[PDB]
Parts: sequence; C-alpha cells; structure tokens
Amino acid sequence: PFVNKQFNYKDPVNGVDIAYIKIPNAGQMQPVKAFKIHNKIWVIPERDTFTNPEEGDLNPPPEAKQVPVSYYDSTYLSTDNEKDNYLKGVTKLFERIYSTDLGRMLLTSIVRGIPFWGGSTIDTELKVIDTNCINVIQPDGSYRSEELNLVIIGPSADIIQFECKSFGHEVLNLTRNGYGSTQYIRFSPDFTFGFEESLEVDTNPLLGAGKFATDPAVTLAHQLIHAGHRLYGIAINPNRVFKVNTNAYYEMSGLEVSFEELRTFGGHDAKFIDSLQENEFRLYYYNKFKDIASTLNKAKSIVGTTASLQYMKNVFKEKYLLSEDTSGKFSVDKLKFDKLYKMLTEIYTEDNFVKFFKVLNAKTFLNFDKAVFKINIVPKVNYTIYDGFNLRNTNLAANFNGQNTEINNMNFTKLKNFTGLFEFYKLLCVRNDLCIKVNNWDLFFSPSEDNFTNDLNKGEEITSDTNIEAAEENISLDLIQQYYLTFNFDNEPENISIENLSSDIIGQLELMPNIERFPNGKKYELDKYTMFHYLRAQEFEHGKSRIALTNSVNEALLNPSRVYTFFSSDYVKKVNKATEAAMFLGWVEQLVYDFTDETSEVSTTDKIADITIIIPYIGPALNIGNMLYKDDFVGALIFSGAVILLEFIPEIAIPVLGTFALVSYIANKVLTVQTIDNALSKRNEKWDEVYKYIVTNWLAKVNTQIDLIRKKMKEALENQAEATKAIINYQYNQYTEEEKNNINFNIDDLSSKLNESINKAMININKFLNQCSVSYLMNSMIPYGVKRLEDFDASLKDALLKYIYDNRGTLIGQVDRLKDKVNNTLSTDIPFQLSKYVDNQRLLSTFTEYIKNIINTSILNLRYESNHLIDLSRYASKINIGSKVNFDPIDKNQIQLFNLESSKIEVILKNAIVYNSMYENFSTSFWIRIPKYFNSISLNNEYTIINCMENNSGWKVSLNYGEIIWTLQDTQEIKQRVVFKYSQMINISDYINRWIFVTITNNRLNNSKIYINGRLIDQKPISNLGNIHASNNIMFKLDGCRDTHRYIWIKYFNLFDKELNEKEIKDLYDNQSNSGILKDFWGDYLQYDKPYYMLNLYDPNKYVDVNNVGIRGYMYLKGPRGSVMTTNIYLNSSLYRGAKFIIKKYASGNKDNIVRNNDRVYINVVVKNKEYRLATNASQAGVEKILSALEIPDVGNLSQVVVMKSKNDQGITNKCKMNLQDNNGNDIGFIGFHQFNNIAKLVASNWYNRQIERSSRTLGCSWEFIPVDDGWGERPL
Ligand SMILES: [Zn+2]
Repeated sequence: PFVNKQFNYKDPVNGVDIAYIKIPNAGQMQPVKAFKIHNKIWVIPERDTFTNPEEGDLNPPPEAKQVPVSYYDSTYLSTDNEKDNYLKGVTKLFERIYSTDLGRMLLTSIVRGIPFWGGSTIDTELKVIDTNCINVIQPDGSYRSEELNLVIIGPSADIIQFECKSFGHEVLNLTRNGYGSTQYIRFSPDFTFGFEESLEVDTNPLLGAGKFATDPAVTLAHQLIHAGHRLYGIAINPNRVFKVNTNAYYEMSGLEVSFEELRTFGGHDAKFIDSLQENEFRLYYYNKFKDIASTLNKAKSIVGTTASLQYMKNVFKEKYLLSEDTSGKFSVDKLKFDKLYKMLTEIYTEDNFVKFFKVLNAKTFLNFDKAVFKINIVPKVNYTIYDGFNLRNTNLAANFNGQNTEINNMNFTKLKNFTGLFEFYKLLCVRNDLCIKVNNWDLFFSPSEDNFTNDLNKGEEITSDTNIEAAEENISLDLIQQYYLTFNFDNEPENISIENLSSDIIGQLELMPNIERFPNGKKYELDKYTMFHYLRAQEFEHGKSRIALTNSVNEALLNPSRVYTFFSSDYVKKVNKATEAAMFLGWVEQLVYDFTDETSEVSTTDKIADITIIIPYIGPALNIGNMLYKDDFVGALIFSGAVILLEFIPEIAIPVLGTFALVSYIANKVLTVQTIDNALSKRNEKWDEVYKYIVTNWLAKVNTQIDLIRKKMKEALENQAEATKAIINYQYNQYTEEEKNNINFNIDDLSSKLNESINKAMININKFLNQCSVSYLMNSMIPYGVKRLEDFDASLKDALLKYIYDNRGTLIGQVDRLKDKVNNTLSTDIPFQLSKYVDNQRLLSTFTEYIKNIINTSILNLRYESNHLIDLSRYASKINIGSKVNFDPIDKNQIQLFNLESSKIEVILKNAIVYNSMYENFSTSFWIRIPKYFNSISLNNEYTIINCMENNSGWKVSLNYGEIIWTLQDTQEIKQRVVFKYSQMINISDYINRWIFVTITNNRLNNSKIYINGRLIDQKPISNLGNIHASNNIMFKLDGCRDTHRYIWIKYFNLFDKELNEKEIKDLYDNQSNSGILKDFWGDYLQYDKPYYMLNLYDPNKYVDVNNVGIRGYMYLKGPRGSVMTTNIYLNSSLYRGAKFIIKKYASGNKDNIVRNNDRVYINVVVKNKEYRLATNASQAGVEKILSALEIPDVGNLSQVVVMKSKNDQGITNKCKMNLQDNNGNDIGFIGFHQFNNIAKLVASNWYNRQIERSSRTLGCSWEFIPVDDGWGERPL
C-alpha cells in the first residue's frame, strides 16, 4: 500500500526495508534480495524457485499443462535490470490498487491480516509460527527474524501462472481455520492476458478491434483478494470445486474452478454457489473465530517477543474484529462477524474492483483467456496509476482503447502462447469421417448437478421468537461506500521485534490438490452437424491459399478454401465474382452495405411478447435451429422457446418444500400472535430461498450457455467479416498496379467499417439472447419452484388457520383479523423480483420489459404460431388437436369447433408445474364467436365448450341459448355460476354471431366475475366455495349440444394465475383487438375483394341503394330494412340487404387481403351483377359530395381513393371507416349520408372528419361491412 520510498534494485541493502531476506524455504537457501514496500509487505524480484523444490526448473515441459494459456521464458527476470523494472511495476500496481476506495480498504486488511500466533506452545501460551516470518540479513552479517504478511515473488516456470502460495503447518490449516498465514504471491507485472468482449458493445458502440488486455491491477487485485482470505484464514478448501460434467461432445473435457475462485471473482460467478453451501462456510469460519477468541481468551503468557501479551491479544483483537469486555475477555459478535466476513468475502472481489478501476475486463471467471502479452507498465506514457492504459487525453479512454491490444498495439507485444491451439481438444465427427479438432477451452461449461446443494426440504418449527429474514444487499457501490466510511484506517500493527528464529526457517508449502491431467483426443462420432462444425466452416486457411470463395453448405469445410456463411446467396455472389478495378470501390460499398445489411436483420415478432428482437441468421450461423421441423429458425424458436438454444437442458430439482411446525403457546396472546407472524414471515422468506435458488441454477446451467453462444456468434460474424476481407482482398491483391488510384482500398478501414457493422450486430444479437435467458428462466425454471411454494403456501394456510382456531379464546379479540391476515397473505404469491438476486443492468433491464407485458404472465397462452397451435407460455406439454378442428385460413388463430366429437382440442399442462391451489384465484379470457340459435332445440340446452374438471373440479365454460356461463364447483360439488345473457330479439345485436372478448376472474376470497368485452357483466360471491381441484388438462370441445349444427369460434384463449383487474382486463382487451386491422360486422379482418353489405350504424333501418348508375346518378339509403325471425327465437333486423360493397386494393397489394387501418383503397359498388366505382366530383357545390357509382373506366381523375380507417387520428376507435380523398391527396371527407330533399344520398362530407376529431358520436359515417356468414342463417335475397 502506497509504498513510501521509491526503490531501485541496486540501492544498497540496509538491514531494513531493503535487505537480504531468507524466505522460509526447505533445506538451505542462499538469501535473496527483497524490498519492503510497506509494513508487512515485501517484494522479491526473483522467480519463485525457492518456495517449491520441485519448481526450480524454469523451462517448459515437453508436455503441455492443460491450461488455455501459458508462457515460458527461462530467462525472464534474470538481469538486474529486469528486477528493477519488476520492482517498479509491482509497486505501481499497489499504488494503483491503493488509489481506489476499494483498494485502500483491502490493503489495510491485508496488512492487518497478521497470521495468528499459533505455534501452539502449551495451550495457554502464544507464539509465532516461524513459517510466518522471515530472516532478514543485516549488513553486519547478522540477522533478525521478522514477521511477514504478504510477499510478492516473481513467477515460477509458467510466467503467467499467478497464484497464492503459503507454507503449511504440521497440523494446522492456517488458511482455513482462521489463523491465516503469510502469503507468497507469484505474480508478474510484465505479462498479461488478452481477452475478448462481446457485451460492452451495448454501452460502447465502437468497442475495440479485437482482443483486449487485462489491466494488471485487477490481476494483482485478484491475487490479493486471495491473500486476504488466507491471511484471515478464511480460504475455502480447495477440495471444494464446482464439478463439471465432461462426457459429451459439447462439454468441457476438463476444468475445475474452485469455490474460492468463484468467490474471489465475485460477479455472478460467485452466485453459482448455492445458499446452503454459502452459509455452510460462514458458520464454519464463524466458528473458527470463536475458537480464535477462546484460544486467545485463555492465553496467559506469550513466548517470543518483548511485546505485551496485551499488545498481541489486541492485534488479533483488531484483526478479527473481536469484541472484548472490561475484564478483557474476547467474544465473536455474530453481527460484527457477518460484516468482516462479508467484506473479506463479497466486497473485496475482482468484479468489484473492475468498478473502481474503470477498465474493461472479463465478466466472469469462466471466460478463458486467449492470449499473453508483453506489457511495460513502468513508463507513464504507457500506464498510469490513475488511468492505466486508458490514458487521459490519449485516444485511449473512449472505449477502453488503451486496453485494446490492436488499437493500443504499441503497448502490447503479442507473445507466443505455449498451448498451441489444439493441445487439449475433442474430436467431433459428423455421421469421409468428417471430424474436427475442437478446443477444450472452447466447449461448454456444464455444471454437475451435484454442485447445487439445497436443503429446501427440511421442515421447520416456528417458535414465537424465531429470527426473521435478512436482505440480500447486492453489494452496491453504496454499500461499499458505507463500509469505507465506517472503515478504520488508522493504526497499523507495529513491527514487533521477535526473537531470532532458526537461521534457516524450515518451509514446506501448503498442499494444493493434485492436478489430475485430463484425457485428450477423445473422439465423438455424431449425427447432425454441430454448432462447432458450422463455426469451424467459417474460418478458412490463413491466406497463402487460393482466393477463397464464400459458399454455403457445410461441405464448405472440405475444400482448402473451406468457407461458409449464413448470409443471403446474393452476398455470396457479389463476393464470389471478379470485379474490374475500374469498378472496385463500388463493390466495397456494396458488400459493406450488404454486410451491415445482412448482419443487422432483426425480426420484430411483435405478436409474440416474450422474445421480441430476433436475429434469424443465428440458426444458420451456428446451426442453432438444432434441426427441427426443418429450417425457419425464427419459427423454430417460436415453437419451442429459448430452449432451442441450449446445448443442454438444465433440470431444476425443487423438492417438496417442507412445512412449518407451529409451536403453540398456552394462554399467551402475544407469544402466540407472534408465532403466526413469524410463520408468515418465514414463509415470505421461504419464497425468497426458492427464487434465489433457481436463480443460482439458472445462472450457471442456463445463462452460461447463452453467453457462450453470445461469444460464438461474435465469433461467427468475425469469421465472415474476416473472409469478406480476404476475398475482397485477393482481388485488389491482383490490382492494376496503379498508384494514386483510390485512397487505398484501406483494408484497415474497410475493417474499421466491418467492425461497426458487427458491433451493432452484436447489440441486436445480445438483446435477443438476453431475452432467451431471462425468458427461459421465467417459463422454464420459475414455474417449477413456484409450484412447490404455492403448495407450501397452500398448506401453511391451513396449518395457520388451524393454529389460530386451536388458540382462540386466547386470540379473543383477534381471532378474526389474524384469520384474515393469514388468509389474506397466503392468497397471493411473492412476486419474483430479479433485482433481488442480480445487479446485472443488462438482464434486469430485460426482466423489466418482460414483466410489463401481462401476457408473459399467463400460465397458458396459445396462439396459432408459425404452423402450430402452441402454448407460448410453455406450460402445456401436449396440445392434442382433433381432426374436425378447423382453423380459419386467414387468421388461423381463430379456431372453430363443431358439435362433432372429433373436433376438439385438449390441453394438458405439465404436471410438475401444476399446483392444485391453482384455481383459487385466477382468470381466464378468450374471444368467442357464437353462431345464432335458429332452432328451438337450442333453447334450454346448455352445452359445454371449455371444461377443466377432475371430478367436480370447478370451472368449465358452457353455452346456452343467448348466454355464456362460467361455473365454479368444488369437490364438495358445491357449484357457483356467473352468467352473461344476451337477447336474440334485437334489431342489431352486439353479440350475435360476433366476436366477443370474454374474461372471467376468480378470487377465492371473493367473487367470480364475468367480463364481456371489457365491462363487468356480473359477479357472484365465491367466498363460500370449498377447495377446488387443479385439472391437469383442459378440453376444448362442446359437450351436450343437442343441436347438430352447433359450433363456435374461439380465439386467443389465455389463462392467468391471478385475478386480472379492471384495468388489466381492458388493456388485455384492447390489445387483442387488432385495431390496426379493420373488421367484419362480425369481427373478422375486413378484406379485399369480398362483397359486403353496408349497414349504416346511424340509420340501421335503411340500406344503401344505387339510384342510378353514372355521375348523373346517386346512391342513397333506401327504405325499410327488412326484418328476420323465427318466432320464439330471434327477431333481428335483416342485414344482407341492399347493394354490396367491394374493396379494391390500391396501395400495397399482392400481400394479404386484409384491410389495414390506413390503406388507400377502392370501393366498387356492385350494381346489377356489375361492378361500378364509387366516386364523386370534388368540385361539386357544398361540403357534401353525393357520390355515384361510375363505370370503372370512366372514372378518371375523379375522387375515388378512399382511405380506410380503424383508429381515429387521435387514436380512438371510430366506426367512420371510409374517408374519400381527391387525387391531389386531399381529404374530401368521410363517407356518410345526407338528406337532399328527403332522399339522403350517400355523401362524402368533410363534416365528419371534423367531428370525428372532437367527439366519438356514432355518426352518419359509422359504417359496418357485412359479409354473409354461416352464423347468420339469413338468406341473401
Ligand atoms: Zn484466483
């Protein structure tokens, strides 16, 4: 820390702060020269050759160590100069670390570390473990033992194998027992690791060129964070490793991250460790301290120094944050411990440092380094304490340029990795065997299910004084700030003179686990091609090959010029074809554009709330489609969901949650009323544990994969840009030889381009990915955990209601409110807040948008997507569709079901995901389309359309002559039904043969409501209905319809696991109305070329009629619209009356024949088997324009274009649908009628236009198109 005096290697040894140290090693050891950069921190610029006897050889091994990166240089740090530079650097980084709040604290804990005085010399005595000191050679040839705390030596063989090294004890785990011991950090500030980014792009649009460098400070900071743990004897056993599955072509051959490694990194990595294991350690170390206190508390004497036993007892007092009374006895204050621990453990972590140092760095410990670099930090021009590489001013600070080894090329010297490229690998063969050498450190992680401990099954007794939950302070910079303030920076252990130790302190390193070499080669003969294969097929041989030509098909990895793409053929074309230099730059522009073009493709799939943004080429870039129902990734993903991306499917074991036992109290109100609260509280907490748990499982099994892909793609895209830089290159590589011609093709600029083109591409791919992650979590992992909670919840309620009962008379004046409190709480879940377990601004932000759409909420949501009737909410397991089930050809999401027992759709919901307390509070909505009841059979015949019962298992939608019903019924067969009844004796109905939005709400504690088209039609209490079954499957089929020709049309069936409120209902309702599409009088999308009868909503009793064809003729509303009936059944004004209307395309055609909100169209009036053209003369007289049915060829420049409408300019629905316009583009007006001497000719008046703005009064322009419909048995006269 800080380091007071600037050293130089040659500076004369002086017994202190610069001496000839004799580290505690084994056997003899010529003293080594080390400096004291600070109280308790020495620096030996030698290669760690001493610490380990079996490590004196600094030469590389004929066999490579299974590590992604390695580097050797027997000669490194040999010269006396190198030492000095090493000295200069190790320091500068301490200064770097030290110049940060976080840094500052850590170095104070490290210096304060001080290995406990074990040396167990007689219980009661205190003593120094000589292995924690060093002998310091004084000038006069003497030597005085000195206590040490942390030492920095040079790297051993493998230069970049930085690590913490401590000497062990004969019988003590000085690193895992609380004692702590002097640490020897093998570190070098002359080499770094290069890594690649593929996220920051979101914030940094112009992110660096390629591989970035890792600020040495972080690395050092990472290593100290380790010395910290060890100094405080809190290091996790290195026998604790996150097991990894290896057998699989996609799995990582070998890799064993330690918990203490995942711990030290922090970020999410640290979240891989389940809560149960987390607290396992805590208590473990919390007890190590308790013994420290004990050890101290009974220490009478102290052999060794001339420092007061009190002094000593105090150092360790101030170290471990012990608390002592007046007698001087020590104790471990749990609450105070949790803090110290929390600090050494979660505040001080690599990720947290990456915040203080504002540098770019790996965002996970599982992001394997791909390089080594020779850096030189000493010169300020290179690296500064404050800015590092990203120097102020310098063009390095805009986008971690200083860290970009390519941009800041001058500061990074690409060295030779010593792990080839296929050292550790896997052999992947397709089905010409067709295999590929896939790099080990290039395969998938894949945590072993073992790792995820749990313990969620243990039930629990809930006394009255149980201890309630605790936050999950995500260690925000704010919390750090707090810690900083409350941080104690003054006073640092004195250099307590200890009595000389052995001239040769006997060492012996703590024993690290053995490096289990891992198998290599391992062959994999597979079926389908792999993402690895595809990726492979996009690299192509360096360059000395023949001008490679892009070419689809995986066989694109058989030719020496093996290259493949996921781009549109045309690109292939443009690229694969000679281009005369006369015309070259054009080409460049072309490709670039086309690149940046193809590369930015994003599907909106708005009609799919869940995963909005979509990058289609992903499927064919990584062959992600996983081969399903043949191609169409964007359709593939939709049919399955983000699952189609996982190289492997993670499971979620969420045991049958235990239960709370309730300790009862005899005639003790308080104590009782307090237990119920503790019960409920712990339950709340109970939900948190589960959520937090699946987030850990989601964080390592799922999210990790998605991230690999995230890289993979980024890899892909580059593989492409790299070739299009090859090809294009080859061309100009055979240039005309004419200088001055073109400001150079600037390959180092076309690249600057292709860079951006890809950088943005990733911005899209990333969003897309983030969605598949969050989303996958929400519909494939949470549901499971929830089920169990909801179960638990369902149980606890009883257990609680009972408790209350069993204790009434003691809960005298409260046996109701408590009964209400328990019933009120345990009647709704505990929302899953992702922010409670994740800081990730990326994912949370995502999670937020996902939550906004109430649809992603639904436990069942089935639309007709792509080519299937699927349950986008991923709850259904098998959606069996009948054979007599028809799907409207237009909007196939409109299902029609007949009376035939063969037309039916049954949906079964994944059992594991289905809890029986599922239908207490829940809503259901769907759009209905009921034909008209013509017969009388229909009367008093209630057929059922939607049924979900398991022997009296409530709710099943039924129909009966002019009414829709919803009946709830419990096992105790008590049933309650709410009904919406619609008369069939109306001129014009709002429900007959039309589409009706229906939503049914259910609140166990309240009533069952039925909403028709948004408004509440009726409600009936249900606070009396007993328990209800949770039917595993729902059946869509009419049942008991005596009518033979009865059928219905359902649409947008959804099922919500909560009581949708009015607002929600109305929102949901407006959303499923496709306001951008005009409608049938019955609700279908209006359509082009499809004769409709006009029904004027203002004067429903009339009907359009063409007085006389021609401009000298007119159209008007004719007399009395006939009636229709069938005594005792219906008496509706007739519809299929008057002249038909035919909408003709005019703007954007050939496309679907659906008429959309703002289409310019043509209205052909069909007069006497002939079709004319409704037009007018915008040059008439008044505002009104009479309109006539002209002869299509005689129309000419007359006003005929009608702008169809659906949403008022303001945005409000309006019936006024036809706005006529003059060719000049003007606005002649909406079409309506108008009295002209008691004739009311159809007219296009600009009046409505005006009114439609103001009010929303049904106006004379309130038209309605009526096609003939099998639902309206009426016969078109
Ligand atoms: Zn580490």
